Amino acid sequence: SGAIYVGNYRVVNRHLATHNDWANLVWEDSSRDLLVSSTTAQGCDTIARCDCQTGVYYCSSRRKHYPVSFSKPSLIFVEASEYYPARYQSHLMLAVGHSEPGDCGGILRCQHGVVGIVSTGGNGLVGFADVRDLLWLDE
Ligand SMILES: NC(=O)[C@H]1CCCN(C(=O)Cc2cccnc2N)C1
Ligand SMILES: [Zn+2]
Repeated sequence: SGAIYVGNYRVVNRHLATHNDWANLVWEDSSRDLLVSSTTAQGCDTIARCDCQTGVYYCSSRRKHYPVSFSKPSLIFVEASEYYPARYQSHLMLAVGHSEPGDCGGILRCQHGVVGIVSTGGNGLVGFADVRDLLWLDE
């Protein structure tokens, strides 16, 4: 679990969005596993606007943060799950690191701010849904 709170927006994994997220929907994209909902309270997370390929993510299944080198956002095949059929997930970045299904939503950050959230994993890999191209989150 986990979310990004920026301005009047909450960014979550689309497969973990709640009834309240869907009732306050702003934008969603199944191909990216992202959903953004509106909030009444002001969020103060900062979104990175950069091309960093190193950062630190929070891993809930270890209660720890890990440093990672990750690939640029790209179209990556993701095997079928209870939430989606087998498909290409877009804007996904992979890195070597520990992840379990419940780790989805953990934030990846670089020195500029939030980069994205955990969305995929298994086999000593961890995948992050990029949010740096969503310029409207702060303007
Ligand atoms: N974005 C998606 O389609 C995901 C939806 C939930 C299931 N998916 C995983 O990759 C889970 C996973 C397995 C093993 C280790 N870590 C994990 N995060 C795919
Ligand atoms: Zn950066």
